[PDB]
Amino acid sequence: GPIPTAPRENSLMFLSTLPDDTVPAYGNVRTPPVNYLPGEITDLLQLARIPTLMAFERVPEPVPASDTYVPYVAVPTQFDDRPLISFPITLSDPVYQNTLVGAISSNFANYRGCIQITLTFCGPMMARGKFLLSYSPPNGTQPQTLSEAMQCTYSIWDIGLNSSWTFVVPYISPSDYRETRAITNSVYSADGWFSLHKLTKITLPPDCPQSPCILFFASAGEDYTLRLPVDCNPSYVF
Amino acid sequence: GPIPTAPRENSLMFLSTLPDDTVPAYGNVRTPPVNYLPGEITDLLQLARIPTLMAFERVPEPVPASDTYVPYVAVPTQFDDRPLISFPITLSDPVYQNTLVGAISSNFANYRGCIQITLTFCGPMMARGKFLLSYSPPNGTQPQTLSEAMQCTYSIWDIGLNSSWTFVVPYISPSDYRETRAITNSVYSADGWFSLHKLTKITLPPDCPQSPCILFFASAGEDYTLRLPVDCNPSYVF
Amino acid sequence: DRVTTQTAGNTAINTQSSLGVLCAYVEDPTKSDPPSSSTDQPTTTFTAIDRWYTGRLNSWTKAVKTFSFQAVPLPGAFLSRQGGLNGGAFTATLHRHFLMKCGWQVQVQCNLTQFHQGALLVAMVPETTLDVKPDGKAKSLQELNEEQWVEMSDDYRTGKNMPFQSLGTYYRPPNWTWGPNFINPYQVTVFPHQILNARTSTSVDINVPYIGETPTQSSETQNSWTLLVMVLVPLDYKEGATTDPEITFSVRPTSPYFNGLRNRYTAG
Amino acid sequence: DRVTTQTAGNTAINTQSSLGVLCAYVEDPTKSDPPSSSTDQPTTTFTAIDRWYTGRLNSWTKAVKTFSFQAVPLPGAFLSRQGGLNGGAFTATLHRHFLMKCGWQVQVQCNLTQFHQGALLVAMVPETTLD
Amino acid sequence: RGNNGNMTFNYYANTYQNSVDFSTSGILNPLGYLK
Amino acid sequence: RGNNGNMTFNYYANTYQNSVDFSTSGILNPLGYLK
Amino acid sequence: STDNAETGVIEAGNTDTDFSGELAAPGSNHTNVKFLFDRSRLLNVIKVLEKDAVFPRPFPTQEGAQQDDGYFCLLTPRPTVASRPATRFGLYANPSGSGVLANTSLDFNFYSLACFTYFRSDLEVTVVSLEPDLEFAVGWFPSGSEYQASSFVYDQLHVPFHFTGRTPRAFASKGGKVSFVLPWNSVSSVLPVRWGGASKLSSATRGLPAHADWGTIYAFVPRPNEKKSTAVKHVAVYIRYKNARAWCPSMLPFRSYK
Amino acid sequence: STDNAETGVIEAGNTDTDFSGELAAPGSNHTNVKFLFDRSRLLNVIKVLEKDAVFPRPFPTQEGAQQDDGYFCLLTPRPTVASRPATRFGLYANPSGSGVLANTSLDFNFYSLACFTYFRSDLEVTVVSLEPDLEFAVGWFPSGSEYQASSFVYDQLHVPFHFTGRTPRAFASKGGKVSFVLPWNSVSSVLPVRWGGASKLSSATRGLPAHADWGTIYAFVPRPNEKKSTAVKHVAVYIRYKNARAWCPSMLPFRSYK
Ligand SMILES: [Ca+2]
Repeated sequence: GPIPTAPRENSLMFLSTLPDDTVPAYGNVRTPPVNYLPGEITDLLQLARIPTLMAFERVPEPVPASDTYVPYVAVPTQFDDRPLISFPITLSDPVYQNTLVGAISSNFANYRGCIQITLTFCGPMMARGKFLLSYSPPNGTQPQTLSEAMQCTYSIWDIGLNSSWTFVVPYISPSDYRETRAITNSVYSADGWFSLHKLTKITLPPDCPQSPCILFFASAGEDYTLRLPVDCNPSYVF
Repeated sequence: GPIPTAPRENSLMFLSTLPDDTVPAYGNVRTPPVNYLPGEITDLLQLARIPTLMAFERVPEPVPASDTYVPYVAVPTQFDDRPLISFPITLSDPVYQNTLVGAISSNFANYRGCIQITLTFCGPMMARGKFLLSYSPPNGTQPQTLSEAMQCTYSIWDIGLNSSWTFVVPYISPSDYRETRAITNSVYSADGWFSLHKLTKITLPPDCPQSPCILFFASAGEDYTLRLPVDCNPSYVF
Repeated sequence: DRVTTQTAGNTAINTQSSLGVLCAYVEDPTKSDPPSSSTDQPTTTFTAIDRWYTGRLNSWTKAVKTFSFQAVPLPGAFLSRQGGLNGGAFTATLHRHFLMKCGWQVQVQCNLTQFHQGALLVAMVPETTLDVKPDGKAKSLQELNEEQWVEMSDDYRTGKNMPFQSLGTYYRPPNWTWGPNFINPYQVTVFPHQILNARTSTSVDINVPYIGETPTQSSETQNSWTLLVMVLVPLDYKEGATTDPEITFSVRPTSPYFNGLRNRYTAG
Repeated sequence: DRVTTQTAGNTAINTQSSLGVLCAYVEDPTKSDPPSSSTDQPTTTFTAIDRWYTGRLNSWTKAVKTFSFQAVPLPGAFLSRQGGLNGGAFTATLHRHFLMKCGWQVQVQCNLTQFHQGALLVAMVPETTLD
Repeated sequence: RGNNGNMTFNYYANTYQNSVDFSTSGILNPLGYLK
Repeated sequence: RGNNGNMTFNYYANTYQNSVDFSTSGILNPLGYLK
Repeated sequence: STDNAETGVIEAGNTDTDFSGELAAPGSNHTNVKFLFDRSRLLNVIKVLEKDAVFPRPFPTQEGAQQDDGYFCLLTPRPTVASRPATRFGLYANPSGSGVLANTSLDFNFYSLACFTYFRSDLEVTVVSLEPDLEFAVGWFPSGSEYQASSFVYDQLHVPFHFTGRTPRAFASKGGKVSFVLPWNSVSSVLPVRWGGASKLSSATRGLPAHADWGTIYAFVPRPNEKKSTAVKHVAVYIRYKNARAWCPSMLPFRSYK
Repeated sequence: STDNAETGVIEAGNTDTDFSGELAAPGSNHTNVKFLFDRSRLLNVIKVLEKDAVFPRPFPTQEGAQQDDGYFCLLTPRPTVASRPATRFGLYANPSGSGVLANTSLDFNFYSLACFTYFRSDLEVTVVSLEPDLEFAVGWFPSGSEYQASSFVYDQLHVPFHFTGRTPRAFASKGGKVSFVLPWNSVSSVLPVRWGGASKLSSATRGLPAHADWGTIYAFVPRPNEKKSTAVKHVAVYIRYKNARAWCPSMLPFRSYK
């Protein structure tokens, strides 16, 4: 006979994220095989690990072409005891906006793990020089001086045969996960700053272009993870 | 095919205390581990067993500071054949209001087991004296005399090297459980009185402060149990 | 027995009336692991910071009322040098790290006499804002000296006066009636504590492990533990007896882990 | 080979033209024991001071004559912050101890070009008052 | 357990019905010890 | 799996609940190889 | 550490590579493709048919044409215009003027994370009423198929042929919803998120796929033509990707700095 | 019996310790933490959105601001004010005057028994209509996330983006209810019942936690903006703690003797 049941208060509810299936309406359909297709992606982290270019406003001297954002930093010849460039370790910051790590990460609420900054020297091969890359966890005031940067996490990069240098921003946080978007500024959504200082000015022989450029890439480190899918920002269509 | 069912009369009902789960809407979430955190509490009885201070209206002679309630009783020098202090064994009585036992117990309908009163002498070490603590189950009239108290459950406490004395109020009831709140006065919600008599007046040497104080604590005995969660009294916010 | 001497580094504190050390939550609050929330090798205990630091609190007088108190934020007191609590290398290291995790061993000293009477409740209280004024600012050394002891009041019993964000002119200012950081004076014995009763001892010891809403915390802002000294029974004595007995305390950070080394902290 | 990266704490210094590390007197100048002249338990290395500190020296010009020099006292330079050499926790610890024993690993950086000429002698000199 | 009387069946997997900590790889005890 | 917490039962057969290719008869790999 | 990005391959490092530390344990697998796209999102809002319709004609459509617009919903995350496949996505900043305002759709969420070239999955469809106490039905025809127009007369009442057929028709209860899953049914093996080909050898639009969809759905009232109303009713169409798979890494939409 | 409370440890005795008797057998385990908090209680009453909203701005908010108040519900037993975390709990004894009356909430029951410092559990949410025959939907975004504003136009109708997304959206039947459980999702390990820290290094409010919550919920009508009404609708939000755990003994609110 009939099985007695007691439907719950949420009967007939439509839950967009319900972890279950619904009834098939047109089954017994066989599809063309996809074994011939290479390049299958299993997890978006596979793409977040691919380094992509960052973006910086071209030093107050833009090109007649509107929206003058560049993927590199030109190394000025004049000495100055402050960073050549610096940006916060806040994933929602515009410098990461168009990198895959940043774009993908903006679609989740949290991240855990290391971010990786990769630099590629694009000046002439005859050039020589050294740079000091540093990462400073939050402080009341952002460090500017070489003396200050040198007291944080840093590495000195030497220009030579090999063109690039990878710099892993350690995951130093009070919480096991951090906010992907700095809706409100806090120690959970803003984790300090990365900065690049020229250690010893670039040296060039005669008849060599000046101001060599350094390309910047960002990507997820090997232990980088994203959690909690969130609603997307549809503005890219406006 | 379809399974025949017979939904019951209470279908679609929302029961706030239903002993069952509901559907998950955002699963597969891993959380930061909490192994690093010490002090986990499994049962609120663990807290009810921690003795906390009781409160008495300071003998008709308050301090210029409003709401003059004190956690102790000063021992007067003048002889008087009546209790120094006494209170009912009714958990809703104001003397237990701010003790953890009382506060926690007020959130359940019943209790079973012993209540424990702990006294700590805070006079000078040169002081000597004896007290008679007694518990009287219900009677038509509350006992006042030393001769009456002495016929109930009692213990004589001697002041000396050790500063405190614990007194367990036996659980003497007609019913296996008792009411936590004396909404209506009855043998099930009011179980008599606890009283403190000075047996032999306190003796002090010259140049010693007078009126030593006795701190009062209340807590759940080892066999104390609470039953039936009830609605809270939200007035603490008004 | 009652006579003990606790050593740590080039430090040793003695007492001849010990009541034993009250250990909170676990038998050895000293056992602790590195924070799982930081991938950088932490700086751990070294001999220059494995020791007792000693400071002062305001004296106890006959005038201090029941439930009046004094609070010592940890590690806050090290940062502001409350009571002359200079943390030597500990503070220097604290100022140079974003994160810090540690436990504490504390002893409060206050000798009376066999002719004095009164009792102080000494507790280690988790997550309080007792060191802050209702306007949100931390009490300065001068303000602590002017008040001496904070009187228990409806505001404190209610949490009505804890720090808060003003809403702005857009909103009707509401009637603040309660706060989660309230203090129910009668239940302060729920915390790890000992009572310094004039008649039984001249000191108390408490040993607590690290606690927090996260595996580790911001050096500059955390206040998971607060040393609380509160009057339970007013001080009293006859003319001729020593007046205004002093109160001091010793604090030892245990199993510290520092993460996120950087240049010295500079207020923004 | 010529490309090396030396790590220490939250620090790493790279060079693509290394000549190798010149170790003085012993194969591992790092091996060392506590001083026999102090009976108190010493404070030894902790991660916040096991790292490289970097500073500046005055620039090299065509006008500098043969045998002209610059000197960096150790640990003196940490104490005076010569060249912006702030020793973080190292200096803080140094200032709080009567005695200190230690060795040093140093790297001097100065890039030129395949079109420049000149040579600098870089040495670690014992017991001088050149500062 | 909690306030749950369902002994029988669990339709949704444990990791969906509940959250679980990720790995980093009767008898009521006292909350204080005197040593 | 996907966003599915149903460990228990599958009322409809696999070939009806899903489509399957007809026959012609953790560890994340790289999408690029340098050779 | 030392590297050469020109190579086209850069290894992902960790704190201990150049500094001192360890790896952070994995916190989740939410970036998993199958798990990520397995959730419902709004695809389009369509009008409810109250009589047999005349499917929108192919482009370019000239003024004077008689057809029903805004009724058919092409099941695809790709841009659509007037129930047909599209390349450019458009909207109307100035809804003022002359001419029919073409319905357009786009799975905004899908493209914000579609960093790949090809995609495939089954599709769970849910239709929700945007009208109070509405009794409606849903119709659907496969990719490569078409809407069966006209009607037949029963007791002098005109009943659209869309009431019958061999494809799914779901009649919801009054005030109820409709839900079911459809299999990948296009003749193509996978769906091109972006495409560079052409479906015809002559006068073709480069980049416009011919069958990158799971078919077309429409909604109608279970009433004969005669009992027609005047107030247009709307219904919302939700889709969910089941057993999603993706191939060939690609870009995510450009985010303006302005 | 003889003791010394100064020690900080007092053993729980029984009738036979100093007198003559026995132990009373255990009557229940209702003080068990997991069992005790595993029941639904009212958290807040919110208004139902009938168009895309403008989330309340951060404090201090100045007069003249354009925003929707009383719509968003922060899921927390902690005090809240205008959909945001709070420290002090307030109400309006004099509802007469000028200025918006901020919505405030507090799990009264939770705090009456929250004699501990930290807490953690999953959260079962139930939304009940306080209006007759109401058809509504519920939206929710995780702790640390935010409401997606604005809308898109379909058939000249404005449909808020809160109709779509990747987070839970629950459409109830007409006159029905909504219910589901959420996992602990804050980046913090546990929820601080009372807190003594600060979430920022500058101009921070001591004691105000940044993410002590299970996210935020709101309710809306499954209708386009145009079909908006004038009568404000209300919905009640209930919460239940699943698999609750608590740490570090603490105090219960002070009970006045007046
Ligand atoms: Ca049924």
